[PDB]
Amino acid sequence: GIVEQCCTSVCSLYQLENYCN
Amino acid sequence: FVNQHLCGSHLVEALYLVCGERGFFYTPKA
Ligand SMILES: [Ar]
Repeated sequence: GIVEQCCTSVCSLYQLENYCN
Repeated sequence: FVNQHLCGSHLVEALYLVCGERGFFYTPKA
């Protein structure tokens, strides 16, 4: 989930926006 | 600011700024 994608690897706007409502 | 490793409240605050009025979900184990 978001921690794997943005904390343990480099985040991106695309991935953040996957978690917007 | 989004293109880095973001952990804990750092990640939460990025979500808050990017998602704006859409709001968001933070599930650090899922
Ligand atoms: Ar925040």
